[PDB]
Formats: sequence, C-alpha cells, structure tokens
Amino acid sequence: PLGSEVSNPSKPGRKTNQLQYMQNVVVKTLWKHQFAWPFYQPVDAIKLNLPDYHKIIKNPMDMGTIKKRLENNYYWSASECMQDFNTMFTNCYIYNKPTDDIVLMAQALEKIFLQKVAQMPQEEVEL
Amino acid sequence: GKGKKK
Repeated sequence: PLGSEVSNPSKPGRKTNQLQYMQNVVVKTLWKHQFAWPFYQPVDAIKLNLPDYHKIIKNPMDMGTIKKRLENNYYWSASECMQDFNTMFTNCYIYNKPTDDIVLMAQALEKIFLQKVAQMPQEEVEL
Repeated sequence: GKGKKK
C-alpha cells in the first residue's frame, strides 16, 4: 500500500534456499489444496467485506499476501515468513467459529504446511 | 462468506 511496502531495495531481500523453497514448495502446495480455496483471496477488507476484521484480528493475512511478500523477496529467508504463515492460520481460528467450514479447512491445510516445512533445508543455503 | 462455505 501507500506506506508499507512489499518490495524495497534498501531493505535486505536476498535469495536463499529456504526462501525459494517455501515459496514454490510450501505455500504453492498449500495453495493447491482444494480446501484452501477460501484463502485464495487476500483481506482487502472491502472486497470480502470484512471491516471489523482489522479490529479483532491482529494481522489480517491469508495466502495471497504471504506469497506476495515471498515473490517480491520481502524477507531475507523463509524464517521470516514463518511469522505471517503462522498468523494466517490463527486468524481463521480466532475470527471464525471452530464449527465453521473455513476452520475445518484450515485444520487440514495446516497438515501440508508442516509437512513441507519439516522437510525444509535445516541448514539454509544462500543462493 | 464467513459462515459454512459449503
């Protein structure tokens, strides 16, 4: 937006193995889950009509926002993405009731998340 | 929307 960025030259944003890994491996596969479809759209607040979302939920994020910072090389490595990825899941659990479809989906979505994360390069290699 | 997207 006009203020907070998704890409910035002065701000470090190198390409490491972990970074490129989670981008194409983790979130892109999370994306391919047919239950991850309600997370295909970022919280624009207006588009999805979520005005009080920005009041209750701390960091209104999803999967399109995470991948946006990833493809724009916002961080240095995927370790920084572990923050936004973590919030996207909790956000759904908090705003939505545990009996909601989106919650039921998020629970299953989380499986492939940790699945690919456990297989992450535990050493890291800057490209 | 938010509320059972089935």
